[PDB]
This record gives sequence, C-alpha cells and structure tokens, in this order.
Amino acid sequence: FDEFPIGEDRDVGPLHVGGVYFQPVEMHPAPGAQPSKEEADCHIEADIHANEAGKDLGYGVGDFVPYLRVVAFLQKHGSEKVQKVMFAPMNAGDGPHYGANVKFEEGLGTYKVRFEIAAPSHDEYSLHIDEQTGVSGRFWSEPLVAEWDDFEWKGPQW
Amino acid sequence: DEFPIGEDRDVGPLHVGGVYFQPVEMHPAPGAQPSKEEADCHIEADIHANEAGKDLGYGVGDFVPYLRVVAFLQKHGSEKVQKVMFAPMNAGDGPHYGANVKFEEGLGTYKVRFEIAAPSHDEYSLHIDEQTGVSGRFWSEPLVAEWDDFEWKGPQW
Ligand SMILES: [Cl-]
Ligand SMILES: [Cl-]
Ligand SMILES: [Cl-]
Ligand SMILES: [Cl-]
Repeated sequence: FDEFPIGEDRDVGPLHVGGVYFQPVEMHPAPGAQPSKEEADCHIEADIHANEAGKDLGYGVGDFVPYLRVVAFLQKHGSEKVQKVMFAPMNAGDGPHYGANVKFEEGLGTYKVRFEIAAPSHDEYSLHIDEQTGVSGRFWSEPLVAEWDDFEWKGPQW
Repeated sequence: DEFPIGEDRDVGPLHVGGVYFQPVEMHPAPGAQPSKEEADCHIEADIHANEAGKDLGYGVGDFVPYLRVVAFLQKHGSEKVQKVMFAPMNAGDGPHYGANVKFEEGLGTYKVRFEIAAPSHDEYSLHIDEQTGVSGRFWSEPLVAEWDDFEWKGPQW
C-alpha cells in the first residue's frame, strides 16, 4: 500500500523515527476515540526502531521498540489550536507501528506535526541491571520529540 | 551460561523457547518476583514469530510484544502447582518475557507449562482493511508450550 512521507526521518536519543501518512484504515479492535475509516482524513504512523544508541538499552539495532507511549500534536500554521492525538500500537501488512486514524481539524494547509515519545510506564517494562546479564543504558525520563514544522496537508492522495 | 528447560516448541504463530540461568536484578522489580538474592534462578520465555507468523503481520524471527505469559510449575509426585507471572524486559541480549523464580517445592523433576495469551483487547490492534491489513486474527484461548520432565537440581553457576 502507498505511504506518503510526513517529513525527513529523525534520530532522537536511542530511536530512529519516521512519520508517514496514508488512507484511513479499519482497525480491530478499533481504538475507541479514533475516527472511523469513513470519518478520518488519513492514518498517521510513527515508525520507531532502535538506532545504535539503543544497543545500550538491550534492543537489537533496527528492531521495533514496543511499549512506548506516543502522542502526536498537530497545529495549523497561524493557529493557536493544538490537536492532541494518542497513537496506539498495531500491526499492518508491513509490521508493527504506532499510529492513528485522524482528522486535520483546521482543514487543508501547513501544520506543525510533533510526536512526543515516552518510555514505557513504570509497571509495563523492566531492564536487567545486574553486571552479568544486564544493560548499562536506561530509559529516558523526558519524552523524546520528533517534529516537522511544515507538513502540508493538501487532502487525500487516494 | 544458559540452560534449556526443554526443546523449543512451535505453537500457532509462535516459536517458543524456555531457558533458565542465574537470578538477575531488574529495574523496576516486577510484581511479586523474588530479588536476585532471594531467587533460585531466572526463567525466560523466548517468543518469536514463526512462518504463521506473517498472517498477523509479524516478520519471521521478530520478538512478539504485548503478550501475557504465565508459567505453571508442578513437581512430579506433588499435587501443588506454583504460578509464575512473566514480565516483559530487556537483558543485554534483547527482549524477553522473564521472571526470577524460587521453586516452592525445591529440588526435583517438574512439569513446566507456559500459557501465552494474546494482547488484551485495549492493548493492541490489527489493520483489517483490504488495502493495508492482515488476514490473521489473534488467538482467543492461551497457547500452551509444555515440558514434562524439567530437572531442577539447584544452581548450575
Ligand atoms: Cl505543537
Ligand atoms: Cl510512569
Ligand atoms: Cl522541545
Ligand atoms: Cl502444571
């Protein structure tokens, strides 16, 4: 299926982050707050894999990084309104990603698109820290940010 | 030094391995697992997608996250069963479902059963549209990987 870029891929902390968008999808179970395939404008996806700095956390470099909490903020140029979109983990035909069906609430135009990526919640993931089997890295405390200041929403490309 | 619980199993879309080795220190320390000092060992359930596998959108060999894994231990000659809830974590060699464990009934031969449940309803999704989506669906009842003659003789380290 056709994917369109949001902007240039970013390397932030131990993460390589890509952003793409494409036609709205039908998800099962549907994230309850996300617009249906009919009501959405598009599906946005954050593709997140460990980079070389991720090795210190125990991830294989290039592997998908699960259990993260990803939120996107969309803000049309010249507007003070900011849309907050919670992404959810899911599999598509091409593997796991974090994503959401969305609506660009202020219509066609240029938007600032920001992904804020939080490490796993305290009780959802652990690291081995003993010298023998452990890792020397640790999860980031402040969310990591990947952003594009001039994304053009020019309507469906499908 | 890692030791197998038994031979790897292929159950549905999962390639499941079980190994044990010395206790580890985890941060945060999960649920009610014993500390590195209190534990007998660390047991890991290594779960990766097999060819069947691709039907859910995974790539062969990929770690399968968001699963809920529990182990049941029963010493031969005993009616008692100990439940071990595994937690997701990274070690220096990558992601695993693991747990520090203290064998309540001590030394002996055990029946070891891993029950693997698909992600919770609100924890994961599949694209199901024709265009972007997948044909497979998660399993309802937990998948089982079992070894009947696991020998616990004490630390091998
Ligand atoms: Cl913003
Ligand atoms: Cl937290
Ligand atoms: Cl910032
Ligand atoms: Cl049992």
